[PDB]
Amino acid sequence: SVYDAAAQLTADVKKDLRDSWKVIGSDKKGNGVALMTTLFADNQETIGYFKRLGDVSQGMANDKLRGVSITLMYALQNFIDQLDNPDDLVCVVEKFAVNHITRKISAAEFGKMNGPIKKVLASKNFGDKYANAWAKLVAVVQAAL
Amino acid sequence: SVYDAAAQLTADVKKDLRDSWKVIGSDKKGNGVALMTTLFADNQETIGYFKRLGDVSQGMANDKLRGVSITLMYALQNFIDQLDNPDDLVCVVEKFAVNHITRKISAAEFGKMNGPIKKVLASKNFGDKYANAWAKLVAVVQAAL
Ligand code: HEM
Ligand code: HEM
Repeated sequence: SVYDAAAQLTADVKKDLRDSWKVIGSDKKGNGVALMTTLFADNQETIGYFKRLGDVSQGMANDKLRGVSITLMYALQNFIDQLDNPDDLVCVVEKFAVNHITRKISAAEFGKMNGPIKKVLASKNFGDKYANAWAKLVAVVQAAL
Repeated sequence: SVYDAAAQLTADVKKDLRDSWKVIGSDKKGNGVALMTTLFADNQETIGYFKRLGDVSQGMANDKLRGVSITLMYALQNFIDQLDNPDDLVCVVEKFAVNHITRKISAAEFGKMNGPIKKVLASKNFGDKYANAWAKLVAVVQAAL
């Protein structure tokens, strides 16, 4: 359940989440777009869910893609800020799950973002330790899908 | 049209938005719920759009309501952060408009949030000058609806 998943966010996991976000969240536009372009490059199959965005290969030049990219980063910002209170984290995660469920995005599909996060993290000198911390956070959302 | 509305966001207006947000945005859960509950108190009809939240009368205690309220505040956080780059503000605004358009929320309906904002700002001692600044921000989103 989503409540058991949130419980997996131990003290050190939270610290690693915050330490890496401090760097990653510094450039929401740049890193957000990097996240999305990497998702589409490594998982071409997911592009079909983003028809509304148009030519996703345009990257930063695509206004709609940039809109979603920036907004996605503020969702991660939201999760990080809620790490202190599990009750606030869960209600925020559930709200986000709802919008994805409507788009028929499954937990397995949603988890595909772990690859991109791992890559952007590594580009900034954050290794497996951090990628795993982030996978734990994503898992909380997966538990709600 | 959206770009034209963004043009109303002058140097002084942006300055008031940023200064008032420094306080209002410091307690997203508290001020977010204050906004939603006020909207529902002054415009009871708007509740028809939020059937999914269940018993909104529980206010802060309602997890679904709390979830939407906190998330609402990060949308505003997003807008505030994009004030200095019209191209980014616009793409982010249009993204957020899309979701409301889908729910059949007209520009007139959207403008009802202006009252709650004015009251919330006033509770923190930010008068008409600031309320007016915020009305202009909301007007940018209305331009996209
Ligand atoms: C941890 C990773 C993810 C986060 C935090 C996230 C966050 C977001 C946010 C905040 C939005 C914008 C608001 C909205 O329209 O609901 C959004 C939209 C969307 N997301 Fe995600 N998402 C994630 C992963 C994914 C994945 C892996 C897929 C699909 C394989 C997906 C599919 C969608 C779709 C289809 C949209 C609609 C885009 C549009 O047309 O505007 N998301 N996501
Ligand atoms: C300052 C103005 C407002 C902002 C910044 C805002 C922001 C948001 C955000 C960020 C969400 C969550 C993401 C999503 O699901 O789209 C949302 C959802 C929603 N908004 Fe607003 N909103 C505003 C005004 C309004 C008004 C006045 C109405 C209607 C009278 C409205 C109706 C809705 C509805 C029905 C939802 C879906 C809630 C749910 O079931 O999760 N919004 N809004």
